[PDB]
Amino acid sequence: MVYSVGLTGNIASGKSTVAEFFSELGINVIYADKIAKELTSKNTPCYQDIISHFGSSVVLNNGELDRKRIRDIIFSNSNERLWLESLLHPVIRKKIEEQLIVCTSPYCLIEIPLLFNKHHYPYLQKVLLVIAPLESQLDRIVKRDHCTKKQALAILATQPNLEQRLEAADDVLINESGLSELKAKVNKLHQKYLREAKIKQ
Ligand SMILES: Nc1ncnc2c1ncn2[C@@H]1O[C@H](COP(=O)(O)OP(=O)(O)OP(=O)(O)O)[C@@H](O)[C@H]1O
Repeated sequence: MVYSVGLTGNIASGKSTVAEFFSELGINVIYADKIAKELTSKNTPCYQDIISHFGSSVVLNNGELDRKRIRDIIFSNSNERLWLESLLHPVIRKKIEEQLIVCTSPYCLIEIPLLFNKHHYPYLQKVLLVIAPLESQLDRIVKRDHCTKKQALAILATQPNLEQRLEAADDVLINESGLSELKAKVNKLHQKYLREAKIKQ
């Protein structure tokens, strides 16, 4: 079916902005992470399973999931990242496939996690990995987390090793100047995706 490009990024790399730029070019962007929040709404099955599995600590008083706490758990505990990915993957897949059927752009962009299981995303034509320099990440994390540079630096020391994902990506968008250069690179990628979608079946 539809020519699809998976969008990934390391933390504070700018990938959301990248998605916005593709969107502005008329490209339908599917956000796996938004789907995930949707499908873990109050009293969905996944919501119940997450809470029963992790227990009451991940339930805020207003009954929504403690998504921050669940991230902390999941980034520190790989077995749990996998449990969670495997719980949600079936329902996420289905919601993605629906959106792919009614996709109106020449290709689709699908924002997926940095360490995505290809086997859950076998349908991708390309993988785009966005990355930003350490400095940039640090400046970004500090504005967003309001932490020391040393904490940001600690936050990043924990970041997953990229070298395997780098090798896997078909394109790597190095987000290392300003928004303006970022846009220009997205246009070049866009033109690349149009050309390949045009000539590949
Ligand atoms: N190259 C850049 N120069 C200046 N500002 C930028 C640049 N890239 C992104 N920004 C700004 O950084 C902010 C962070 O947005 P961003 O797209 O980083 O989210 P993100 O990296 O996808 O978040 P996450 O940490 O969940 O991956 C935005 O205000 C954006 O405009």
